[PDB]
Amino acid sequence: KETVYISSIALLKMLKHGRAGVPMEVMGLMLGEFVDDYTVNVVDVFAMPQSGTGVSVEAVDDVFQAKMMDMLKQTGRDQMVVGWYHSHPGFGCWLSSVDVNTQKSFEQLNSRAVAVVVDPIQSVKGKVVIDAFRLIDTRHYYSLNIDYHKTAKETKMLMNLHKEQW
Amino acid sequence: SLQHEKVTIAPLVLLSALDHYERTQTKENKRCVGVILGDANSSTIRVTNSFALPFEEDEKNSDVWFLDHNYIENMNEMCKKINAKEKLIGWYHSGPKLRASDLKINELFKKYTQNNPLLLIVDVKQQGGLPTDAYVAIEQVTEKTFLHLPCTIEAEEAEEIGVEHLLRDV
Ligand SMILES: [Zn+2]
Repeated sequence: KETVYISSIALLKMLKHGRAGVPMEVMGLMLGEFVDDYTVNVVDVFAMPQSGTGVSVEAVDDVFQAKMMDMLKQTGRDQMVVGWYHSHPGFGCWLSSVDVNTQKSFEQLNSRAVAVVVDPIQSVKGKVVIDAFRLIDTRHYYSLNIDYHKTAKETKMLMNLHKEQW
Repeated sequence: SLQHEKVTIAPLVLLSALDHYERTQTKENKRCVGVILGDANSSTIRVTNSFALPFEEDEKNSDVWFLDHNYIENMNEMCKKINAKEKLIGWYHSGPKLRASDLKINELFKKYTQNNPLLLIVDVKQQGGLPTDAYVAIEQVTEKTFLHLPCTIEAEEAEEIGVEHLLRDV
């Protein structure tokens, strides 16, 4: 109330993508399900290509998106777009004027859409800089709590990274 | 020798293989199959990304299977648009062991890789060391066999940060 649950691959993909795009902003779509009114589940994400005109509605390439969505469907991933993520490399997590316009477009498609913002430069070991937003219902925005969903199998798989530590 | 000596795998690849296996509800004797991405220009092969493939086989017919060619090309070309540095270096499957058709399947991947294709088996059930086993196809004394390469799990900074964060509360 309200909470966005972000899965393991989703977080890692957002960090990986944000870091790779530095010093430019990057953007992509979040997949999952609206569980109830107070709960969004992000199970996966995919990157959108860089476009000249920055991170805006114009960078949402709906051909690429439709193609990706279709190919994901063929391999067992048929989750709804539940929002979008983008990076603010070095300048923290919030929504600019343009970001609010983009979020509004996602809101018109689906009133439950969530905007996730990550800072790949200020994200360091022991501190992930990230936040989730919706627009106030009729233009200000508010933060949602972010939690991480993680199965027992995922936890065990993660434990292989620095094994001699567990 | 100038042969590849070892392989490193990113945590994201392990997690991606798992999520693939789980989301297709792969069960019983079946395996899931996909493509791996990264850098194989050196004696250390670095595996840093992956994607799932549609793939059907029956174990009651150990030489019948369908590898979706268009899917590979189409998905790879979208991957290139995001990151040209991560190249198609081979394929993965859930095993948990080598299967009889693997050398044949591996041959088809030669068509898509610049390098000798890396096969990565990710044991998503994680029974009993590392859940990975890595192979390249070679000739020996003369026919074709898989050469087993040692694996380690290694993360770049962003992943290191993500994994540590995920693995708090534990
Ligand atoms: Zn922004």
